[PDB]
Amino acid sequence: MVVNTIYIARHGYRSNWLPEGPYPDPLTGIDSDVPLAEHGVQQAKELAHYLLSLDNQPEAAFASPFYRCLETVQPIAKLLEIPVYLERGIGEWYRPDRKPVIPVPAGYEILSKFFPGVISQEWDSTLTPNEKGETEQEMYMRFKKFWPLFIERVEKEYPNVECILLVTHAASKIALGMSLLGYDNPRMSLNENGDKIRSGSCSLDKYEILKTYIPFSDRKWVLTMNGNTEFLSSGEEMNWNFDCVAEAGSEVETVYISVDIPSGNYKERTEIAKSAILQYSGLETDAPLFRIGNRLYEGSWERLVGTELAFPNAAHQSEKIYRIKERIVLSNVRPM
Amino acid sequence: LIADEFTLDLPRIPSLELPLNVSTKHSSIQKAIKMCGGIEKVKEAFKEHGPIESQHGLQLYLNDDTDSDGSKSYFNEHPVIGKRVPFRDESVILKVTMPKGTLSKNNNSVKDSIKSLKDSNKLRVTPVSIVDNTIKFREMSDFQIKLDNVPSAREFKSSFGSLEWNNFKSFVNSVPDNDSQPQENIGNLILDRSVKIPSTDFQLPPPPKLSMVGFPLLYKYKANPFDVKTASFQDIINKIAKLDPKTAETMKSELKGFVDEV
Amino acid sequence: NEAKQASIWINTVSELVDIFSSVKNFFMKEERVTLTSATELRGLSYEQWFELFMELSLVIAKYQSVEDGLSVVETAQEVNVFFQDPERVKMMKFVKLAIVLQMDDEEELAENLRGLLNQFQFNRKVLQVFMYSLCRGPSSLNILSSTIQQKFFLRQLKAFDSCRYNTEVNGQASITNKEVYNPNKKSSPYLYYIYAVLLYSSRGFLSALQYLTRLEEDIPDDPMVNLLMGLSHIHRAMQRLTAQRHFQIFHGLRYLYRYHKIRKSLYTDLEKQEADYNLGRAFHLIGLVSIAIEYYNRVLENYDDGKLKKHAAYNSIIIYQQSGNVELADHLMEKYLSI
Amino acid sequence: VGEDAIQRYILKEKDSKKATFTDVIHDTEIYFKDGVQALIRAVVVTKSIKNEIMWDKITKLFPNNSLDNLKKKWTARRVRMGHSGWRAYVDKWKKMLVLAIKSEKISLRDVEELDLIKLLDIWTSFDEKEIKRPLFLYKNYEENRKKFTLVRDMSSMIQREISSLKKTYTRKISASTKDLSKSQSDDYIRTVIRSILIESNEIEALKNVGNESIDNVIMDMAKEKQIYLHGSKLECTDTLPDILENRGNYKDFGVAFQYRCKVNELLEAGNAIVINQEPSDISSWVLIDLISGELLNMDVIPMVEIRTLTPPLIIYANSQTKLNTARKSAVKVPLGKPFSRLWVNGSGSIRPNIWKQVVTMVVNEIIFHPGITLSRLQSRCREVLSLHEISEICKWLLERQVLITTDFDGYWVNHNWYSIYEST
Repeated sequence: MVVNTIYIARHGYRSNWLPEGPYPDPLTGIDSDVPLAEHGVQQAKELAHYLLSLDNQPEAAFASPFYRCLETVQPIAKLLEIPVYLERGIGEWYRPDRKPVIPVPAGYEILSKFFPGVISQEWDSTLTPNEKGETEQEMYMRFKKFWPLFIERVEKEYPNVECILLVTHAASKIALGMSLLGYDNPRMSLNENGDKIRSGSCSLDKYEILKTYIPFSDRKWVLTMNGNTEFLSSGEEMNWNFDCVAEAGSEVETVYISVDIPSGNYKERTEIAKSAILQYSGLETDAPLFRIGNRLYEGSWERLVGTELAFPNAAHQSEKIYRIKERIVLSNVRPM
Repeated sequence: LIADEFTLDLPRIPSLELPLNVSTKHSSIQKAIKMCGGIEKVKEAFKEHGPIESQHGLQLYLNDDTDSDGSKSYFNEHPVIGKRVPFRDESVILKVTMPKGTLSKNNNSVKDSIKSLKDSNKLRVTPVSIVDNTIKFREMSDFQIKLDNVPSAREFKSSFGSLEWNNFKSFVNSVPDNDSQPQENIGNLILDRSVKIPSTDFQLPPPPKLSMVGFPLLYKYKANPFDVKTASFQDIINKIAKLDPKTAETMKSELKGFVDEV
Repeated sequence: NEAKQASIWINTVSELVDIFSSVKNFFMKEERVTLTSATELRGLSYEQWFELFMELSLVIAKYQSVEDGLSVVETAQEVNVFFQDPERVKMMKFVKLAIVLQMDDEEELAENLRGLLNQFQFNRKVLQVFMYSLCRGPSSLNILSSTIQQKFFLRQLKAFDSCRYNTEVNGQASITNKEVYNPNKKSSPYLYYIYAVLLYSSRGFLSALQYLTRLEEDIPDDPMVNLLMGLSHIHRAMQRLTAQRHFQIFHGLRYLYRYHKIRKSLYTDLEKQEADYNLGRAFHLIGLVSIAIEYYNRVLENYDDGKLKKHAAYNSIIIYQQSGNVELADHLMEKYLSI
Repeated sequence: VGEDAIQRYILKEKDSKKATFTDVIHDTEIYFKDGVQALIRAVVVTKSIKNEIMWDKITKLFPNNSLDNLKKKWTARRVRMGHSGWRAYVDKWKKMLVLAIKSEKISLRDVEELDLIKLLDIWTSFDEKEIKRPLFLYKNYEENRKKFTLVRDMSSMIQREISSLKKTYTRKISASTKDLSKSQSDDYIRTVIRSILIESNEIEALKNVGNESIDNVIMDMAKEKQIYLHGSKLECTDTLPDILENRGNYKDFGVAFQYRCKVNELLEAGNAIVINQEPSDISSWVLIDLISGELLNMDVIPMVEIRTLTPPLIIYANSQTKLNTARKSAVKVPLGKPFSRLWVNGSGSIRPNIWKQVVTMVVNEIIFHPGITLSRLQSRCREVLSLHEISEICKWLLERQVLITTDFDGYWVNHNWYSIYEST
């Protein structure tokens, strides 16, 4: 198998969301194909740095070819130094009765004027939305059809691409994720506590295989990152879900804890493996259980004899400095 | 129902363990980074490499206020030195996502803030970053000397530290073109009596490093593993009187006899 | 309104400096525009122009930028009417140094200091400006520990001994300051002190004790000479080859306790606190941690001034952390090191 | 000037000096080859049995380069598993090797002769007994506890600096069940077993203890190498005797006591002591103690080479001030039922030797660690004393004024601490 990590990201902040105008008209001339606001100009550059900092970067990026989506991937493509492909299949959703009309996205030849050398033409679309707009049922079927075809095109057009980025729209993001996980409809919750795939401004997800060719239809996908937005100076904004009636874009007391894995010697360093996964249970208890890759661990709650400051902007006008003071020191565990 | 499988693909970020109680306010976290010389110094200090014996590290000032004339409130403070940890065991930072005012109702503890929401769906927890580089302050502070009532130090601080032109002219106009008495005490030039100082004090300024070691030495009351015995009491007091009769006369008037430590 | 007042004042002066700088007859490599302007130029005396150049450079460094401060003084160093006056060149070197002190350029600081020491030979106020300009950090220790500085000061010390005894000393610096008056043939305590510091700050403890004992003969009741002798003996005693280790530590404590008696008796409470702090730190250096905590506690409990309390608390925290008493370390942290 | 200036001042102060100024819990932005397992097991088998990696014999097991690729791959491999992985291999090997010897699946002579083929076949034949998938966690905490009963588990200047920077100092807020009574009683069994085996028709102290527990403790002491066993005679291993003999230097405290008395009598009599050679390691304690108390004045006999910087030193008492401490009170040694403490024998009597040794040992660790707590102190003495026995020793030392309680329940050594008992 080649494709083993799928990233999906919502476009930047649209110009029509501002509190006052003059609101600029679509430069592409297509109805609702508006430009990104200054928030989108900054926040797409943030996401480019954030994806560059991960030790699991994408090797190809597929844009929904709307202007806002291709504008969102432009800084990503520049800073990560990766090729961009069109894919209309991951396109916007419009309900059938939209007034005045159902907009159709611009093509490579005109997009090349706005995005010289960024875009590339060696990929035609996998499938395309109905020109008369789509009911939510036909819309969900569109995404259900898309995935098994799309990966079988990607893994044959490209010999070794393992990680891919999709840049797209709130309804599309949620529908792509829910269908990749396999749910009967995209309005379901992920769990009984009521969680859903989030979709605010610049919001990102990660889908990965659990731990020779095996059918994409047989593989099980894990949602390992679910609306990550920490890399945004204004945080997540304009969040949306299929519980909303209107089409998209038309108090949180945070604290930080450090979970430490002390090694039994001073001349050596405990290193967390690259592809690892974290699970926990019982943070409410005095002995939480943690999984970090193959090994199980049991904690202990502790207060630091000082203050630890972490600098996230300094990854390998304002700094997002974290105060760390409470800690969960993890001792190893033997299963019995 | 399986517990959520979160990513560890996350960014790797640096960290600073301050031996200070930094409160949650911006004013506090800002003052704390200013004690290290500003955010430029802190970011640069994480990029230093090479043998730990040579690393300049980060310099921490426990006293760093500024007086009315803009001079440092404690000129002469030798800094606490911090260095990058040679082998930092990696640790994951978790973001805990409480409702407004949960933390205060729990005596500012995150543990109790988790336990007080044991059945809630509002309390998100998610990993945000891995830390693999850290600066710690761990060597002792050097011998500190107070210059607050030393006349020449006050003249220096109030001129070269304040940058006040009235003071700087007054200072340079006072520096002799050539010095005729370089053998005599600087107090003979600097008349100021508002300060108590004994004329036995030459106002000798203090060195930039007194403790040539940052960690305590290994004395442990052990000797290193690697003649007046014949004299009379009168002969011993006579030898002491050769340099200073005052101590010799004091001794003769008080002591009953010497003993060899044998 | 002080930051804006400095900006407004700089803004008034920048105009006057533009009007004086646009006179290219002085600034040798807007043209040769001025001839025969005898004492005033553009309505102000050359003295007032010198004063404006210096005051501007200082206000610029204090409120806006250190490098911009140097650019202004460097223009002053190029102006012939400033360069040609002995009183102005003296003033100009000190104002340059004062701006250099606010930037971490070690080589620049070292070269400025060397220039002033070559000019004002044997001068006491200049020797104190040298050491005070070197009070903190690795940057200043690199200056004093360099072999260049050891050789430079050896040559001035030899030159002073030449003036003191009327004889030729091999490698002595030229006697530029012939105005010396020393009828009793005394040492210069400042030269002998700074030479002891240069050796000490480069781990030459045996050499530091020699020049320090030569100071004891002249100034035995000085706090710093006493302290620097005590610490020299302790460090010396800790080297691999020194037999007589216990005896040397007793000599160390002798001098530290002399410093203690001198500081505690003849000065105010600030110095009393200093005495307790430093003496405690000496026991800590030796490794006698149990005795150190008594002295640090005195620093915390007997006095009111908080500046040294932070240091006493910090070292106590390191001791208690090693002793495993984390709870006391956290009480100290909140009581003295809180922000 | 109108109200608008006052309101603009009030607003600028409200916007910059409000009591609830911008926090960090919100507003978090601040401006300014395939046999590699056979090789690992061969390193474990050799370094566990012979105490060292027997590379010469490992080379004869799995065919590879003369030392180089074996040594390189081993060195590369261990860093991927760390001390945690090494202990997992060592603990599993020790468990397999005791089970194999208990069931006689190897003859002891083959272990001594180091038959790597047989020894590796032992782990081989044992690994055939079980298989599992990488573990996972349930979202309910209790459910994991129902599904699984998870088991819990001096040098150079630069090496000290490296070690001191790696350590974290943290205050424990909570952990698993304290289980104090079982732990205390288990250690009380350790105390009583040690109190038997250290020197000498009934035992009294174990009468009330459950007969099931004794098996666990004698077993733990065997694993921890603290005991040997003839066909029906236990014996202590030399570790308990040696730790008491090395750390309990009471003969030195006896010399220090005499020396303090000589010095006190001389100085009170207005004599002065002259030092011209290095005082011995014992005279070092008593001299620095008297000096540190500010009770002694010092003067120097001047001279006139290197020797001029180290003249003979004179010491004398400052005035009528006293140097001798007040007369000793009857602070009774903690005692109880026979064998109940390390220092109490079977006839119910104080072992004066062991008492002098343990009191010296506990003061020795509290000297260099001012503020040391009873919990930390038990960790350093675990091969000898239970926590209760240290509570007894520390209470006696507080009553004799050798120690002072720091705030937050720590111990700190007073002046004249070497003055415990007369001897030597």
